[PDB]
Amino acid sequence: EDLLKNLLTMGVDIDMARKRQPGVFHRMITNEQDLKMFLLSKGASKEVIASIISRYPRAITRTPENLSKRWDLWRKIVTSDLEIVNILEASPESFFRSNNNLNLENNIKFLYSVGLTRKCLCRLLTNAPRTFSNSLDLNKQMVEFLQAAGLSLGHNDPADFVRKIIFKNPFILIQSTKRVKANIEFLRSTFNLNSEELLVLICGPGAEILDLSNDYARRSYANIKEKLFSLGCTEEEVQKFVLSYPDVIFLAEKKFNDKIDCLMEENISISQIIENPRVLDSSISTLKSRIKELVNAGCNLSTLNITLLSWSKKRYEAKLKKLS
DNA sequence: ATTACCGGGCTCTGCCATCTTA
DNA sequence: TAAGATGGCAGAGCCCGGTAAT
Repeated sequence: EDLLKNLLTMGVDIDMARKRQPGVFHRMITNEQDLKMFLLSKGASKEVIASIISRYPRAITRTPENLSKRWDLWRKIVTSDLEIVNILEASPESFFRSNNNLNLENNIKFLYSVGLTRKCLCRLLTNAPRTFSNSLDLNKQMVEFLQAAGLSLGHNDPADFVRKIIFKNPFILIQSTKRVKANIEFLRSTFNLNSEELLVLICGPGAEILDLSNDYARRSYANIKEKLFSLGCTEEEVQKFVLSYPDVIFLAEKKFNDKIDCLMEENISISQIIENPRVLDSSISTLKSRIKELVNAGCNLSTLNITLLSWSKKRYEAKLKKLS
């Protein structure tokens, strides 16, 4: 009865909430008052609280003890109340979609038992909070899968391959083993690729390739291949290009294409680009903005060393002064 | 004095489908 | 037998500067 009214004064988007979890609006008891007071107690703003509830209404069904207990468990990982408030604003659901504080505590123990430092748990929690709402068994599967994958290739100690990969790729525990498997086979298939090279790639520059959704890597690579082929790059040149800079796989087709075109329209050859792949780091705005500045001064661009297009503001802007 | 090489910083959902559970 | 709990999916970069090399 009082529910709909309280939510209103709280500032909640009631229509959106209703549509997200209608089941919660058919409960005869709810704790929206306790929740609001609880989150206020911990620093949250009035609008954040409304936003949280609007996106994950079931939040209002937790008790002060559950909330406080779960919070205190998050405080075993993150050092301050404010850090947790920010994570909850950014995704409420990782905190509130489970009321199983025992599982949570077991997750924490299991992760520690994998040999992860607190700083690494903190990095997980802050950037992939949903790791902590996974069931223990779910996090176990991924770790097991990774060990198995580690030794299925040539890794001298899998236990340490796991830590390297989890530190470099903090999102790995919230991907399915299906997705990750498929991205590893994509890499092994498309490139060479001996286990030793595949390890390095996977632990290092290619680490987040493992988090790409189904077929998105294959599709993105296909586009890179087409686009470079069309410009007179051989397949070997294309592979070498992508392995030297796997981040290029993350770009959307159009973004990669527009980036290439915007450079070559200034007479930068494809060869200049693929031999200095880091120029593709800059956004299109930054590239266009810098190109204008440089042509707008003496510069050729066809013969210039284009590495500067991806330098820091400070280093770029200094070289530009000198150039005039 | 200037560029290259290379790794690190920041990275934090919101939905639906399919079970459990009471 | 309806909610709650859980798994799983699409989504689609940019920037900085330490330190080696020249």
